[PDB]
Amino acid sequence: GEIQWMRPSKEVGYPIINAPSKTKLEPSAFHYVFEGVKEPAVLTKNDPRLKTDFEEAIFSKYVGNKITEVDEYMKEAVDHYAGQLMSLDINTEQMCLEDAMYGTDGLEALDLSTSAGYPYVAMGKKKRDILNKQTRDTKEMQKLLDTYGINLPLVTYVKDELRSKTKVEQGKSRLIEASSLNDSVAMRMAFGNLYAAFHKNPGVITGSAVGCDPDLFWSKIPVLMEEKLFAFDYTGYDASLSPAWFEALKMVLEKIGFGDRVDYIDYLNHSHHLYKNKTYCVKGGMPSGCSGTSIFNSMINNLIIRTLLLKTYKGIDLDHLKMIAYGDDVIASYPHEVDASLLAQSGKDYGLTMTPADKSATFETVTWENVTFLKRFFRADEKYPFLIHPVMPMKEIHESIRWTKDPRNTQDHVRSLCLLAWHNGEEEYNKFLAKIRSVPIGRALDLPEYSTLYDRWLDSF
Ligand SMILES: Nc1nc2c(ncn2[C@@H]2O[C@H](COP(=O)(O)OP(=O)(O)OP(=O)(O)O)[C@@H](O)[C@H]2O)c(=O)[nH]1
Repeated sequence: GEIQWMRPSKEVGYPIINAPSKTKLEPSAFHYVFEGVKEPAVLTKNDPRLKTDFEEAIFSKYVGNKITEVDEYMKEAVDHYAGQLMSLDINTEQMCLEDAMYGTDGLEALDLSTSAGYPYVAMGKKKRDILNKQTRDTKEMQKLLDTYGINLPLVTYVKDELRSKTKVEQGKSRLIEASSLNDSVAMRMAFGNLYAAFHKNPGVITGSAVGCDPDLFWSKIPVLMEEKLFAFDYTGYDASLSPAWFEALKMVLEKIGFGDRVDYIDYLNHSHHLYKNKTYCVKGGMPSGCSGTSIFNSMINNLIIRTLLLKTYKGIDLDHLKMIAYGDDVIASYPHEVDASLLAQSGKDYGLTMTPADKSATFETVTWENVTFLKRFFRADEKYPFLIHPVMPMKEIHESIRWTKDPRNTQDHVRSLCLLAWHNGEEEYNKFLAKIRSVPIGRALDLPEYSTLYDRWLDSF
């Protein structure tokens, strides 16, 4: 990805976008009961913690577009992946405005908490207005579409969340490139059924894990994988994507019946952005907050791994590449070992920066013992080994519980963490409950006991 030009939004007729300058994150009732070194991310240029320019930092993720055309390898990658997706009989039809708005099987209703985007964020109009669950009315939306059309600018916000001390000092704050409600609705009508097919089929056929339920999916993963596992992390995956990767994605879409709307992909690739008082244009880069960002990122990842394998190992049998991606995160396997380090070298030629899995210093062998997917490890249940526990490290849970945004969501926030925590074992879980109950707020929460979670889990398969 690369910014082509950035200039004052007033110069081109665009209103300044107001974005809070104060984090909504504050120490929680458990701030001193657990250990943690993370803090809220910088939201403005004036933050005293900054040790470098904020603007240069937030936009440095756009490292450039390393490649131009779609080469032979990418093309074969496209053919093979499109091939697998073909076996799903994905309904190529357009999704009706109603289902796209309020949901249907395989697709959840639009989230009312996320920004409505332009021009609404300038008008003031919000989502709770335009639509409402009960009536499942399209009228207002259906009207607003004709009123403002599509291909509307993306409102860029700094993501209010926790970041390491380094990310704070280097101004490495993540951005939320918000999609207009209109576009979000259009794209969901355009690809609605595709999204549903993926959500309903997480695995090695879609090579996607989007919409999955870790408590149940983790037991299926090991079986779907080939003998030898391999993985690696990406640095700035989204922002690093070059236009050619979007064209490759369009080729896949065309081959499975969505050629009549690949135009949408062009806006993800060549996009118009609004941030604060400035406006900018980006060539390449997957925007973080559009409808389908995850799924399209996962699809592109399926193309990238295939490509690197074809360019590094002529003769490789893709039919035996078993991989599952979630955006840039991925768990892959092959019957034979492969040099991740070498693959990373090839990745650099495609504009991708790949490094050892889980911040390792060097590329080492990936095992069922050290492999993670979505930050969770895989651990067979001590009593019934065929059931696999997705294990989120307690450190992550500790970092999170130490802060709050809304005291009203303390119950849900803590309950949610408990659903992640218990997989670490009964002992660890009770120590976690004990610390939570060591202060008034915790003692008042309705928290599930271990036995209850475990038995429920056992019965869920
Ligand atoms: N900008 C942005 N990225 C998001 C969001 N949600 C998930 N991501 C993903 O998070 C990535 C950014 O991660 P960072 O922590 O900044 O760093 P990194 O890319 O993992 O690279 P490292 O510095 O090596 O850890 C993007 O490339 C996306 O894949 C979001 O709301 N905004």
